[PDB]
Amino acid sequence: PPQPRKKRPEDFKFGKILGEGSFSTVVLARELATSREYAIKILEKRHIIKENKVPYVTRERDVMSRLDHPFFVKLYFTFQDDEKLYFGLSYAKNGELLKYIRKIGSFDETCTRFYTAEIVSALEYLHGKGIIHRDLKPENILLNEDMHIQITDFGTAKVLSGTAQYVSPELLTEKSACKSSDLWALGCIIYQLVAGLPPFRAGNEYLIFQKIIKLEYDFPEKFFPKARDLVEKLLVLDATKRLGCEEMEGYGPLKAHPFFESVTWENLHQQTPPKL
Ligand SMILES: C[C@@H]1C[C@@H](NC(=O)OC(C)(C)C)CN(c2cc(-c3ccc4c(N)[nH]nc4c3)nc(N)n2)C1
Repeated sequence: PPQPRKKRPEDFKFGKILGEGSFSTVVLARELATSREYAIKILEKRHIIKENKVPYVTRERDVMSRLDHPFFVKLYFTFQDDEKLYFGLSYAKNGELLKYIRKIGSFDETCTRFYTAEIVSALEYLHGKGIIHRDLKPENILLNEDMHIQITDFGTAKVLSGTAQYVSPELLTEKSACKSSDLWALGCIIYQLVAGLPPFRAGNEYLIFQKIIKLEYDFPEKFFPKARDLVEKLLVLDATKRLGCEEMEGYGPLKAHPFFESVTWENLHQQTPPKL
């Protein structure tokens, strides 16, 4: 089945910068023929070769192409010119989940519940494909125009067959990740929605890591009891004992947790999100 001919830079009107890393930049672009907006990731080939990042770039192109689900940023197309690679990605108009955390301070139980539920539902899909994110965080959990999540940033994903504050203990005591690594990250993110801050904080990276391996953190007095219980079943040193992992029999027990009592799991992206 014939695909549309290769696109090129001149097919777009480029606008503002949407995101920045030291090897790539995401720019908003409007396709002239359609007036559609895309988030185009631009990568300079020479810099990526120089910095030995080719495996990461390929990894992301491969992963983001196979993902077909509303809670994931989609890769629509790729092209390149003499110097640059272009990835046409979903444009998540409302930006980072991190922004909303900073904006409103900390979520109420209704919003925490709904967004956690979406995240859990996205991970179930992802893990179902034998893919592990490895760098899940509020920065790359984006929000669509409709205020549903869209997860992105897959260069560091692992196909089976990170950021200091969200790093799992196994990554510090063995250097080997699994699906439970994502579930640990999830426990950190839930904590952050409720409290307004990540669980493991310190003056520098070394001190942060030191806290992780000791499981040194605690709950504010004001912290939804059932959310606290859930977090405590995710933030567990033993990776095989995190709710949701294969050795704990997967996503059934996770979705059945009392914190999610009122959630309808089947059609989350069709539900109207709670107002922030
Ligand atoms: C830009 C930084 C660094 C980057 N790191 C990288 O490319 O690392 C390599 C090793 C070179 C592969 C990962 N970044 C991203 C960022 C976005 C993104 C950002 C905003 C968006 C919006 N508003 N709509 N859509 C969006 C997609 N999407 C992906 N996929 N990645 C974040």
